Amino acid sequence: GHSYEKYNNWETIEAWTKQVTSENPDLISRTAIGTTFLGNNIYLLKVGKPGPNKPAIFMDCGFHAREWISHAFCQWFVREAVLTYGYESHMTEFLNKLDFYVLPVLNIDGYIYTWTKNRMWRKTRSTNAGTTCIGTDPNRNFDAGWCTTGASTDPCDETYCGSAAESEKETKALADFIRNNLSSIKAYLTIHSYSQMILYPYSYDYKLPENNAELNNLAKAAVKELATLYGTKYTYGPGATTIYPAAGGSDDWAYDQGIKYSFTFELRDKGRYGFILPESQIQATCEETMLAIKYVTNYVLGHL
Ligand SMILES: N=C(N)NCCC[C@H](NS(N)(=O)=O)C(=O)O
Ligand SMILES: [Zn+2]
Ligand SMILES: [Zn+2]
Repeated sequence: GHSYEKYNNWETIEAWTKQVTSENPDLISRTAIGTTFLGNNIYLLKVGKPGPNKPAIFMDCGFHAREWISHAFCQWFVREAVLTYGYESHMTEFLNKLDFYVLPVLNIDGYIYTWTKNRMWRKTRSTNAGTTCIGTDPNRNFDAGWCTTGASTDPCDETYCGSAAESEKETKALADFIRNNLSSIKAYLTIHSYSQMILYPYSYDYKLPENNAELNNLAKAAVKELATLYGTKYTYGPGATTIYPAAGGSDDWAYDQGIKYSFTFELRDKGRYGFILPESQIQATCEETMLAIKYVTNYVLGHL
């Protein structure tokens, strides 16, 4: 049984992608953008009412296997779209005018592994030459100052960059999709945990994007909007100085493709529970996060 207020295993999320699509044909379609190392279909939901020449926002969750609140959030976003479409003015406008691509779990193989073997797994589950150590950090595997700062060359390490940029089937699949849809995708949102942040480029070097002032102001406003609900405090800014320098991330890569609004979200908490955020916090976390995501969406829609 699927529930939006619990963490759902992959079999359940997969079945949910099929069911939520079938139940909402005028709002949702489903495709597979590729397969994981283990051969699992990487599902993508396109959320929006059909219309001509629609811009798009792309959002993924579940890069990192143990960040279960991320996976829960993508599901919550779709929950909100289907529940409130027609009833609530902003969500209705968003879905009438834009498409949202929601990739509920990128690193499916790692997610399954966190359910079956090791709750604290981070990386993919692919093999590495010359060692029995498993996996690549998908957020160190993009062509963005690849494998320099904040990324490890050691396959046994948690920030292993991989054998080459896009070596992983999952990150190749994501990069291919974004490249193939570059003319329509106006914003890229990538959901992680924890530490309560809205981050924008750059992380791969200490340098700033040309629209730094715009991104800074937008992140600042989205943080303030998030805080209105429960008082949850987020920090914000360029990744390198706001969290740490780290190369090969998808946010920086997407920005360097020309996607001008590119954000990494770090959801709750600030370390009390860390990755093992209790299910009792799913609702509040997702509801406040919705406010920030909708704020960014409204900004994008209003500044085309
Ligand atoms: N480093 C880039 N490009 N963006 C920020 C990503 C932050 C993210 N933090 S986490 N979820 O603790 O692993 C990461 O290090 O990949
Ligand atoms: Zn993460
Ligand atoms: Zn709600």
